[PDB]
Amino acid sequence: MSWALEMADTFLDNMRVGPRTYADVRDEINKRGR
Repeated sequence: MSWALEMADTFLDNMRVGPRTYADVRDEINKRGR
């Protein structure tokens, strides 16, 4: 149970103003590779 902590962690991890779309964030893993 806890206070939804396990979720709060993954939240601050991806707390980038929430998601917006997949075509965009996805194309980022193309020109921004390694």
